[PDB]
Amino acid sequence: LMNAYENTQASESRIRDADMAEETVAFTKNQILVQSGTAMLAQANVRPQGVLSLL
Amino acid sequence: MIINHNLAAINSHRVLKFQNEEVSKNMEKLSSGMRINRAGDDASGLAVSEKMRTQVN
Repeated sequence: LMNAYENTQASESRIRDADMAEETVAFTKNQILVQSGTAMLAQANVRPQGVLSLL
Repeated sequence: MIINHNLAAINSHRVLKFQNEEVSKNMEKLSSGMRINRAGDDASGLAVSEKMRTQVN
C-alpha cells in the first residue's frame, strides 16, 4: 500500500500539478507582449492628431 | 493657373491615404507580434503555420 500510494500520487501530480519553469517563461513572454501592445495602443491613439495640421 | 480642380492636392491625398494604409498594416502586426494576422498576407505561410501548430499541440 505504501508503494501504490506513492505511485498514484506521482501520477496525479503529473496530471494536475503544473511546472514552474514553463509557466514563468510563458508569463514573461506574455508580459513583454502586453507591454508592447499597450505601447503601440498609446502610439496609435495619438496618430490621427496630424489631421488638424491642415484644418 | 487652374483653380477648379487642384491636381497636386489629389496626388498628395492619394499618396497620404496609401501611406496611412501601410502604416495601419505595420501597426496591427506590431501590436499583435505575429508576421501574419489575417489571410492574404501569406496564405501558404499561414497554412504551414497552422499545420505546425497542430503538430506541436
